[PDB]
Amino acid sequence: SHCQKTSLRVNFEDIGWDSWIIAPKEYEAYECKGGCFFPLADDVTPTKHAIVQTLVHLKFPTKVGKACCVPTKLSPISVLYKDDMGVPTLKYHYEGMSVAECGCR
Amino acid sequence: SHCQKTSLRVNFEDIGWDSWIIAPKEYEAYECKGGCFFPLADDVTPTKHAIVQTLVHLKFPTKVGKACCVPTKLSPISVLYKDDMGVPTLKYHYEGMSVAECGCR
Amino acid sequence: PLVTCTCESPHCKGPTCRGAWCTVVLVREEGRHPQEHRGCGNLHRELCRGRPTEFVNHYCCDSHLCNHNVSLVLE
Amino acid sequence: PLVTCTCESPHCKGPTCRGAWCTVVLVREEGRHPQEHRGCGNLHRELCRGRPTEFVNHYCCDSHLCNHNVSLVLEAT
Amino acid sequence: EPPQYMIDLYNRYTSDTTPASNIVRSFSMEDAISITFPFQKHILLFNISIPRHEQITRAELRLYVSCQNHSHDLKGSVVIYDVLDGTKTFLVSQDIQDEGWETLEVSSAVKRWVRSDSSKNKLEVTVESHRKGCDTLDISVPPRNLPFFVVFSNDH
Amino acid sequence: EPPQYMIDLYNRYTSDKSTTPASNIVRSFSHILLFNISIPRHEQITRAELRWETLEVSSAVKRWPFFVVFSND
Ligand SMILES: *[C@@H]1O[C@H](CO)[C@@H](O)[C@H](O)[C@H]1NC(C)=O
Ligand SMILES: *[C@@H]1O[C@H](CO)[C@@H](O)[C@H](O)[C@H]1NC(C)=O
Repeated sequence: SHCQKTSLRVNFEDIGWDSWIIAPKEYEAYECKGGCFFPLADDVTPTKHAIVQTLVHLKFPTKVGKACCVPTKLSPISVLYKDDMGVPTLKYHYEGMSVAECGCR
Repeated sequence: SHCQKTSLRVNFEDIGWDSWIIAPKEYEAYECKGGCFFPLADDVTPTKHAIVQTLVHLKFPTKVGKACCVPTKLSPISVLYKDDMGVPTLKYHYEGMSVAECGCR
Repeated sequence: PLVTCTCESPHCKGPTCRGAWCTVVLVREEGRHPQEHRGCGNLHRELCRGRPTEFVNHYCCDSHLCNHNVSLVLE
Repeated sequence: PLVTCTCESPHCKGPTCRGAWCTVVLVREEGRHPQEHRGCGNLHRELCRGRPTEFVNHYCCDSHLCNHNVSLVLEAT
Repeated sequence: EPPQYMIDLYNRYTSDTTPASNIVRSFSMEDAISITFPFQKHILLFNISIPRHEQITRAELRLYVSCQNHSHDLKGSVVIYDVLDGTKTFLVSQDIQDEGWETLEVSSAVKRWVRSDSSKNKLEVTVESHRKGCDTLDISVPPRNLPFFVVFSNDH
Repeated sequence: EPPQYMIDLYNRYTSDKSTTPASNIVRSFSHILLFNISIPRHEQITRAELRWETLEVSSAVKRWPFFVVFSND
């Protein structure tokens, strides 16, 4: 129930990307679930602004909100697809596809 | 109702930091309010994982959640304080104190 | 090279915008009525290559005001 | 220089941790019941210098297992 | 349908070794013209196109040679020229030892095609057979295993 | 209570918003006498001034009533 990285398997047929993505058919792109409750853990790596807004939120929960648990580092994957013209293209490092780390921001 | 930057005034007396922070007594540290609704705007600068998780969320809203509006760039401020030993120290760039930009991650 | 597109969307500041291409996107949340947007696109061209689903229909074109009168369907 | 601290918290992975200092934190959100955590601290030393409020009591110490039996209070005042 | 070579190349990328080429594209053949006495000659037309900001590291040409009424040593040879006007330019000359696919490096021709400062996207391939284990042999031309290009490039 | 020079140096940096001083860290440590001074390990010292007049005593502070020290990471 705290900010952590959870498993999420994305099947490209569900989002309609199976038309141009050749391989893989599905892959593991994680998700960051949980809340950012004070005290914020170190592995969350909170920023100074995240600490300030959290302490202020404790006093005014209705006016100010907590920091959010979001991906703080993204890992690339290899994918084989077709571009706009239909040329089969293979990229070894398709960046921004998988969650490396979570955190509170 | 969309991801944007809002004003938030932090008074260090409210969080108990008035004991060691000498100046300023309060300052403007913004907040990122609003939701990340598809289609995600360009000024939000969404990542590839944010788009995938959003598209997956549309099919399984109860299993997967939307992207979150968080600060994507932080600006420093100048502060004069006392450290653990009590030495009055002045830092010109106290980093991570103010929100420069928001985004969906 | 930027193209002028019809701008019918809450993010629009005026009736047209300029961007790398033009987009028409039809989104339907599970609980709400579907919505249709018209505007410019600049970042993720991969969305254009996807096939329409029961939730989203993301259409793109590269002509001047090509996104003006096109209508889309879902499923 | 690393110190071993008592770890009584949901964020704990085991009964003890190692960190730059030891912490005992008593937090009360404005609407909810108060909670108390015990663990290690490494990033934000400024929290140790803060004055206790009616919402948070952030206590730190630099000795081995110094955070084990210390007691804290909260007060509206 | 993409060539099986790209799929196998993908499975080689996933299995555990830091490839030197970040981008790999596959260009199929557009049209081919057969020429008919001493040997068998074809003229192949393509449409290679690479973004200018990328730098080419390698370019391959995949052909499929065989014959009817099929030694492990039948003597064949493929010679390839870059067509300019009607003059040619020598690229490679590869000895053939058995039937199947062949990989012929033609990086310089593709580099000239991309940075087209000078005709392009056309090359003539001649095939000869020598020994008696197979009288005549040629590349598979459209009447299944059509030829295609494979360009390796980095985004530098 | 801190000296008025630390507060004056604060108002000088925030007001202009373009001073861009050479060193981001400035500390203020409180006959012949001595004071107990501690600079961080990873940071590099820039300047030291025994302070009313100014004396560049930067040579001594590298090894060993408000002396001001200028340092940076
Ligand atoms: C063939 O190449 C030309 C460039 O010479 C390009 O404009 C054209 O789009 C290519 N053919 C196709 C079908 O894309
Ligand atoms: C300064 O004094 C404190 C205690 O008064 C001591 O802990 C500290 O080590 C002294 N500074 C140095 C550099 O030793």
